[PDB]
Amino acid sequence: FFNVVTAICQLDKPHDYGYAIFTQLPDCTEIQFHLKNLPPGKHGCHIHKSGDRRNGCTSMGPHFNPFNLGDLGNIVVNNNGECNEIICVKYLPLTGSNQIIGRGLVIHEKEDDGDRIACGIIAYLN
Amino acid sequence: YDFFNVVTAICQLDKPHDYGYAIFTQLPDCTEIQFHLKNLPPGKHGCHIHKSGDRRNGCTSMGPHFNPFLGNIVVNNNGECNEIICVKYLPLTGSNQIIGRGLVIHEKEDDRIACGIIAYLN
Repeated sequence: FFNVVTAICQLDKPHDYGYAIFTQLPDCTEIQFHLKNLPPGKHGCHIHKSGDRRNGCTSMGPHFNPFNLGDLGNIVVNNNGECNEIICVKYLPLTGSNQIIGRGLVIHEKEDDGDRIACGIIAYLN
Repeated sequence: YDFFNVVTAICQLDKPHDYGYAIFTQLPDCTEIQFHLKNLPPGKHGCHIHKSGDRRNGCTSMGPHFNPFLGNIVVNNNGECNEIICVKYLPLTGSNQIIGRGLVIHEKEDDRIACGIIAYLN
């Protein structure tokens, strides 16, 4: 595969919870999590509309759902507070008119069947 | 007059400490940049877009100057910068967009004393 777009999100609010790598593959947007210091268990993982974090994770606004699918589903954090799982999401563009680069990745307290316990801006890796 | 479908970006310059933020507004003839910086050394400071949004190693991780193919800001004696500039070619969207990339404040006019990721205000 040439010539891949890669993004990084440091989940560093409200504290250092590590980071995630997004890789725009042709069938798939691959997400490699490298989270740490989190509560163990399932946590809802969502793209949020705004990259603004002036009020912490609250400023990142609502779920990003441009077409009326920023829903990545649940991640699982291990008992040591880490998450190194990998998922691949169809139709999660990094570039172009509905891109998630420049927007927000938020880890939610509750699982998808609540409050925002970790968030970061999705940015170009290079 | 009346601009619709404006794209607006925010950059919080919050490493290595809180130095405020800047707002980018892409207008049809230029990109407006409204600075709201604080706690900085008075004097002129170089201001540049850098290619990477990575800040794992601080502002160093944001890499080299970005090729979209800003000049100096003045910090006052209060340590604040509230000026507005307009940059004729500075896209926030498209393949050469600066959203997702870095804004770095340099201590020398045209070490990185402040940086942030340029994001959708949206």
